[PDB]
Amino acid sequence: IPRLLEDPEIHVAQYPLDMGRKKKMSNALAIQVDSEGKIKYD
Amino acid sequence: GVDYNAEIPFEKKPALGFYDTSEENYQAL
Amino acid sequence: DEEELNDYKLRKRKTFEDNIRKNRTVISNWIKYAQWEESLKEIQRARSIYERALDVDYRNITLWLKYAEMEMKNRQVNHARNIWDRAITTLPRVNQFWYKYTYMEEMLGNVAGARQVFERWMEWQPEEQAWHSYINFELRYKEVDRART
RNA sequence: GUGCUCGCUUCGGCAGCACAUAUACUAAAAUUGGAACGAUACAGAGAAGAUUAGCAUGGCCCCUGCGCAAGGAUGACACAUUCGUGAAGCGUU
Ligand SMILES: [Mg+2]
Ligand SMILES: [Mg+2]
Ligand SMILES: [Mg+2]
Repeated sequence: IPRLLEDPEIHVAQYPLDMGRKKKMSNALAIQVDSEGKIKYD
Repeated sequence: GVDYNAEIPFEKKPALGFYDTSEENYQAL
Repeated sequence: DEEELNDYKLRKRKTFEDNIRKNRTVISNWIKYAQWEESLKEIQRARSIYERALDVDYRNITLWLKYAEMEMKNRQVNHARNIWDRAITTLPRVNQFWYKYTYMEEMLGNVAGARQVFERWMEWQPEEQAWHSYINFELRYKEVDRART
């Protein structure tokens, strides 16, 4: 029922937070956290 | 001779980092 | 225009390359070249110039500041972000990089990001002033608990 | 292609078998665009006032040279008065 990202049975396209629904081809290289900790800025 | 005015002498496309450079383009003179 | 402008660019461009090849370093040549292409809004060329200059002398802090600055002036936020990260990674001791990096993130609004940066920075156990700046950063928001910590 | 089947069997043909096993930038062509250190033309050798000897240094410059030798113009290339903005950080009244 929700119709927004906020909120299988639904039988709707729903994308719940931010999974992209249109092509972007974005450059960004995935930020990563390892095990417990850190954004792997190295 | 054309290593200058035709074709970018040697090109290093910048490396791409955690952000989106796809969209960016720039204006003419 | 169409051709007349073009010839001008060859004379300048070629001259810049000649200067660089003659002296190799003397990064005022590198920088001036970068600046000229920036002014013509040929910023992809500019990027390559800056990277080439970095290959010659990666330790030169004016060079890095000019590079990051150029990206910011052209609203290329993510390029600038990359560059800042590199600068602090390779030359961690340079405080100018850290101060600018946090400032940029603050301006962009990314408080979390800035906090993260400062936490990285503090790992280097820097200087009294750096710690003060981190604390003051926190105190521009209420965040008194953070400050005390 | 050569030989052999007391092959069919005449000397013609046909059959079987054995042996013998993969050449070649295929062109005798067609097209396509960098160099002669030719003449001509313009101009005309580094260093200091000039005239000159030279070793070098550097490499998106070569050439001669068997050369890690030596030459090529040293091969060429190498062009004293007097301050204040703007932003940020830190400490203080
Ligand atoms: Mg002489
Ligand atoms: Mg000699
Ligand atoms: Mg010489």
